[PDB]
Amino acid sequence: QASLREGAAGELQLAGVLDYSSGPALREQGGRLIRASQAAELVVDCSAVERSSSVGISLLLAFIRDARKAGKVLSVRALPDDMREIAKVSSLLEILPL
Amino acid sequence: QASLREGAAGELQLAGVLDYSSGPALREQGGRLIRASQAAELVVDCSAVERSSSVGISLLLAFIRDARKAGKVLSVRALPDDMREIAKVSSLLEILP
Amino acid sequence: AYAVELKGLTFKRGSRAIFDNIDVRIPRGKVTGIMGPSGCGKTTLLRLIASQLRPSKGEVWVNGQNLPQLSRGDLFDMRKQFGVLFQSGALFTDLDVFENVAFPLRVHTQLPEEMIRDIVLMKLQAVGLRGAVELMPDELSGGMKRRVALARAIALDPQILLYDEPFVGQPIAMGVLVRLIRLLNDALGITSIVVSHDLAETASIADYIYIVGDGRVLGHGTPDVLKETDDPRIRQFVKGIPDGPVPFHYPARDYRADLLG
Amino acid sequence: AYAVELKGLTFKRGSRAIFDNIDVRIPRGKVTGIMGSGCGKTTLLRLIASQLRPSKGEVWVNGQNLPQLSRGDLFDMRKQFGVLFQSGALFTDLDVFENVAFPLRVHTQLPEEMIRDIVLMKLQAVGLRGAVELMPDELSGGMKRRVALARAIALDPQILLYDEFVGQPIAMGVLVRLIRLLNDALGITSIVVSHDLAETASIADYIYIVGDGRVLGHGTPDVLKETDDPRIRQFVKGIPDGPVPFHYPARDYRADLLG
Amino acid sequence: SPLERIRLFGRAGLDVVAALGRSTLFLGHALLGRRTPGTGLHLLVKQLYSVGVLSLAIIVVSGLFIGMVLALQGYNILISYGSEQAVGQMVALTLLRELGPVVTGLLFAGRAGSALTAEIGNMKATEQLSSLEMIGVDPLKYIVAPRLWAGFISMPLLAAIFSVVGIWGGAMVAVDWLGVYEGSFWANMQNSVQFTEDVLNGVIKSIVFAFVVTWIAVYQGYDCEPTSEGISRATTRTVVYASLAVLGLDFILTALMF
Amino acid sequence: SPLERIRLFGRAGLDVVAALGRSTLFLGHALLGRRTPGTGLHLLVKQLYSVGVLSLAIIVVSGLFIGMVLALQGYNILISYGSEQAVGQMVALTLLRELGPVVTGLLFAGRAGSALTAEIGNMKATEQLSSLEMIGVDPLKYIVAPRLWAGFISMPLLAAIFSVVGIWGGAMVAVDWLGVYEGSFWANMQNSVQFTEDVLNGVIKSIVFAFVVTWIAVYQGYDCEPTSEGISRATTRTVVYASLAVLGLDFILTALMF
Ligand SMILES: CCCCCCCCCCCCCCCC(=O)OC[C@H](COP(=O)(O)O)OC(=O)CCCCCCCCCCCCCCC
Ligand SMILES: CCCCCCCCCCCCCCCC(=O)OC[C@H](COP(=O)(O)O)OC(=O)CCCCCCCCCCCCCCC
Ligand SMILES: CCCCCCCCCCCCCCCC(=O)OC[C@H](COP(=O)(O)O)OC(=O)CCCCCCCCCCCCCCC
Ligand SMILES: CCCCCCCCCCCCCCCC(=O)OC[C@H](COP(=O)(O)O)OC(=O)CCCCCCCCCCCCCCC
Ligand SMILES: [Mg+2]
Ligand SMILES: [Mg+2]
Repeated sequence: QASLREGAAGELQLAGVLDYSSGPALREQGGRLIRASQAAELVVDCSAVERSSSVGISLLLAFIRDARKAGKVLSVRALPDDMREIAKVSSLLEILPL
Repeated sequence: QASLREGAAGELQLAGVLDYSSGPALREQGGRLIRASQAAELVVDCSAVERSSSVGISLLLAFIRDARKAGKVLSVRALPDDMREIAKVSSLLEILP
Repeated sequence: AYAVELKGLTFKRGSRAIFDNIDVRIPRGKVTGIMGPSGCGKTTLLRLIASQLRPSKGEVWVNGQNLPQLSRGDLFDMRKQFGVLFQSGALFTDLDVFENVAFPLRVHTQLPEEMIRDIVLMKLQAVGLRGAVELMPDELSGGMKRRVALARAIALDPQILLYDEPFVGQPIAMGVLVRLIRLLNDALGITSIVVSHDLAETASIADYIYIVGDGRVLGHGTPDVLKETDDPRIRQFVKGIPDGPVPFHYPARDYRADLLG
Repeated sequence: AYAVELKGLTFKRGSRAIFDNIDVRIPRGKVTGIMGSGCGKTTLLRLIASQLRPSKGEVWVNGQNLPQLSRGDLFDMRKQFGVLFQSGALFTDLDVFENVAFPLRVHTQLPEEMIRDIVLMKLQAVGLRGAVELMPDELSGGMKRRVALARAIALDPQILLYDEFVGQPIAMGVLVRLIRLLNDALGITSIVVSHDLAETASIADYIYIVGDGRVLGHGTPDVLKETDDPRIRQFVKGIPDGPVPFHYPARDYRADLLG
Repeated sequence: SPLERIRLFGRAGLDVVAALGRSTLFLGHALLGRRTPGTGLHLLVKQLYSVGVLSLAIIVVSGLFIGMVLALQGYNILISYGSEQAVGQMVALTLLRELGPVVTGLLFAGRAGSALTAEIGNMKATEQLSSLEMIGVDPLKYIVAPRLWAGFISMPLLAAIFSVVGIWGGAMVAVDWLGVYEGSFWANMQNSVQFTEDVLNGVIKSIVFAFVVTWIAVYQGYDCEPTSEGISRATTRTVVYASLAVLGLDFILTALMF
Repeated sequence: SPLERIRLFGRAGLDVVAALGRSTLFLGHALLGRRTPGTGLHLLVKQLYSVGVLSLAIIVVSGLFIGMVLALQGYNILISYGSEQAVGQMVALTLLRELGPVVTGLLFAGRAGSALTAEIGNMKATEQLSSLEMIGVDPLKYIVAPRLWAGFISMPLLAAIFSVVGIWGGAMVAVDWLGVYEGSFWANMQNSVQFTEDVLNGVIKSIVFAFVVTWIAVYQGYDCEPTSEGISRATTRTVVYASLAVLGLDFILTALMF
């Protein structure tokens, strides 16, 4: 499905599809595994995210409740089309730091 | 309320109000009492019928089921304006003569 | 001059104050339409002007004298003046369609069972449900179950008649009903009070439309003068406009911290 | 190209033949509306949702057909559509939060904090975010439908059908705005199935008419407005009398009234 | 919170008594209020059909079964003691002086106590009742009054039929199946019944049940909330209450007469 | 016409069989069909508290009442035959092999047989069930399956509680009210119970009718017609049918073990 990589210096790298299936794996390998090593100024860019559902939105939203917990601030970049469509709904616009 | 009179030569004469109350009395004094004596060419004119409800329409309808039963033919004349609006909503307007 | 008037009308239902000092003035001979938001007492306001529910304080002047200040033997005698068409018909299940329509007759009137049949038959014709003088109210479709109830209402020839949710679940069925509620008005010269939240067809047949909200009448008028009254609540009701005085969103905490915390 | 297609579709309920060789073609990404009581439009919904097995014929939904799939794959397909049934059809024993979360806890095993985010952002989209606390009977009629619309849009289906806006203006307005926003924003196929012709045509883009077992034509709301089909011109307008009889089959206004 | 739970419990406790008094006022206005124009004996006959005559197959089949249970059981326990002829007396005594009316109150609270609240609560949800007051007929006298009358004068009759069929079925299983001496059944039966303490006792115990069953079954429906679920909760409250109003009141009626 | 009435009768006849087979297929698909994703033991617990724990006050109060009735009655019948200290075994024989489970099946068909048909039948009218298959959860396994398991494993438990409270209440009225010798009650009771023919007998008799009581109570709701009146007719059919299938099935079960 998709993968997560390129941590410890922000610049979090996201792969293709974020659906209901690839959700928990991406969260687990990103939440504690990746976001604990991170230092600061965290940027995640959904450049190579070609298809996504609201599970992806909640993934990016689950990426913020721990960076905020870990103090260091994060922002999202390269918001893909479909993700924006679901983010152009309720509490996913100005809430999402981009 | 109202009364019925002037039978035995058609020309049935109707009085003022035909409502739910004055219904059965008018029918009884007209149905068997009056319409049995009648001969033919029965005309009833609601000239002095100033207020009426659907009850009155049923009354005029209660006047045809027996003249037809008694063979002799009847027709209605000088129908009240209030009855006409009630008659218009129903499909019985053509039925009335 | 006015069929129904609500002089200082207010209603309590368990210390809830469904109404507080409302004043509606129903003009006779005209199709007036009251409405408002779902749960504003639209159906409850009907049981007041029909005296099925006793008001808290205030009087309802209906066709002259007021209802809550009459003897029961005279309140019943007044009941002949209005009939009610509820949504879903409110048809007596144990009675067939004929006896259903005849029921208001056999109550206030002792007419010959042959004369009563003619009155029931002409009514059932006026609504088109004449052929089904045979069936039981569950053997009738949902659309026709309401027309026979309307025929039951127009029996005894009331001078005013109230329609609660007259055109809820329709399109051809809704058309015949919206035509009948107007024909019965212009032909019989009877006051019609169409009380439905369906605004389009209401305004279509209404001549003096009201709006009831949170216990008080939120203005009133002819359908066009009510179309642009600039009252934020009434301009929000008369149009779609999902957000306005009535909140689109529910009372909750900031969404930003909602999923954050 | 087409989300749902009914190739030679017909349905029999107790040897009554509800449908007989109908062929509807639902275009994806567009709000299509199949308005019609007898037409049993609500029963048709089940067919294109495979809640009811057709008599003979296949329903091509988002590619493969439904009645010719394994149960372990039919369930896997169920993720593609949600249903916004009239009156909410809300699970009474579950609160609003678990109500909206129910489609998630079924097809998905997500962390109970991630399910909460989707339920929270899904309930806020319909405006019913504050009532994440209540029970479906503690909710007003119109508000209850909004939570159901949120339960449906959970899992992000690609098509969604809302059988019966009805019996409610300000509420109906938010609902008719949401069924269009969810379509243009999410790019999901909407199948609005209501008798209220006005608002249907308002949001519909390719509206159908189903009558006495057969699809009685179809088209864009204006091309269907004056199709000159007596039944369809009688449906699309008020016109109390037409092909569908205004009067019941009586005997005679002269005989029955006098005899 | 605990302070919330106790407030809710006290509210329910006072609400119960409020309903217990509202029910009494309702029964008063129904039974002896006035004489509305739409009334008659045709209503009482139509009700007596739906309440008693429709509830006839259930209680008859049940009485047959409970009789051929009582006999098929007491024969087994009395053979051990050595008393065998008297199974006709023991089977009749339990059914006529107690279990007869009690089981009839349990089946009449279930069939005609649920099909009564459901019929008069759907009459409330579909505005069938509200459309009566606006016609001018007091629904308490036109709808509730015959239903209450149908219950008062049908449940004792159904209990008598229940006891008769139960006795006869107990005979038909003792005599024809278990082979006890035929005539002794009815003989030992009728010498030790003591009409004034078994027949009239059970009949008064059944009348008392009918008044308390057909009134909490006709009120539960009249005071339901007008919705498809309020009716379905009232038609369960009226089975629970009318089973507790059968058993409990039978304990209070049998303390009065053992 | 007669030819019409007999055709309608035969149609109703064959339809009653059609429904009796459809109910068997429904019970099959519910109990051992598959394992849908939404299932678990939380459903069985949530349904165990609504089918049994909610039905606890009704059957406990009723068991107390029926026990103080059976004792207050048999004492009066036993006072003439000298078997005075034999009233204990009576409230534990006439309440533990035939009347305990039977009255528990009558109150469980009424409360949790009518509150389980108007709850599983109102879910079908509001499309709560149809909105489950379109989610992908088989409602027969998510809704019907737990209710079937919370009826099977609660009505025998409720019958045991019923018998216990009835025995204890019979003691509390024999001993404390009627003044029979205290210890003799339980002594004469336990020497002549014969567990394998009283306790296990009544328990199997309660499992049998109790299983039937929650099968024809969860099916009548599932196969009602989706309307506020179809539900109210199904919640009455399920009391009638589950009272017949309690009584008659108790006859069939007592004819095997007296
Ligand atoms: C021979 C004398 C004549 C006998 C006359 C009969 C007496 C009538 C009694 C009336 C009963 C009340 C009906 C209420 C109406 C209603 O609908 O009542 C409904 C309301 C409930 O209101 P809700 O709608 O809010 O739930 O009240 C009830 O729930 C009533 C339940 C009745 C239970 C009866 C129990 C009585 C037995 C007591 C025995 C205690 C002994 C304890 C010793 C240990
Ligand atoms: C060769 C095939 C013959 C067909 C056999 C079918 C027989 C089973 C059905 C019985 C007839 C039911 C008619 C319905 C009546 C009606 O009007 O219909 C009324 C109701 C249902 O209709 P309502 O909608 O009016 O409630 O029907 C019933 O009450 C159903 C009856 C259930 C009984 C079936 C199970 C009984 C098992 C015992 C059998 C053993 C017999 C013992 C004696 C020796
Ligand atoms: C001296 C007083 C007389 C004693 C008996 C009076 C009769 C009425 C009281 C019986 C209980 C009514 C409950 C009705 C069932 C119901 O609501 O149906 C079951 C309900 C379910 O609630 P829902 O409305 O949410 O479904 O359970 C409850 O919440 C009821 C709570 C009441 C608990 C009290 C009773 C428990 C034990 C009874 C007393 C013990 C006897 C021993 C004392 C010596
Ligand atoms: C000499 C006379 C003796 C005759 C005795 C006859 C006894 C017959 C038994 C009565 C049972 C009646 C059932 C009523 C159901 C009904 O009407 O059935 C009718 C209904 C449906 O009817 P509708 O068409 O009205 O909905 O059936 C159902 O909804 C499902 C019920 C099925 C359950 C049937 C019971 C079978 C029990 C088998 C288990 C036994 C286990 C024992 C192992 C040791
Ligand atoms: Mg209303
Ligand atoms: Mg439908």
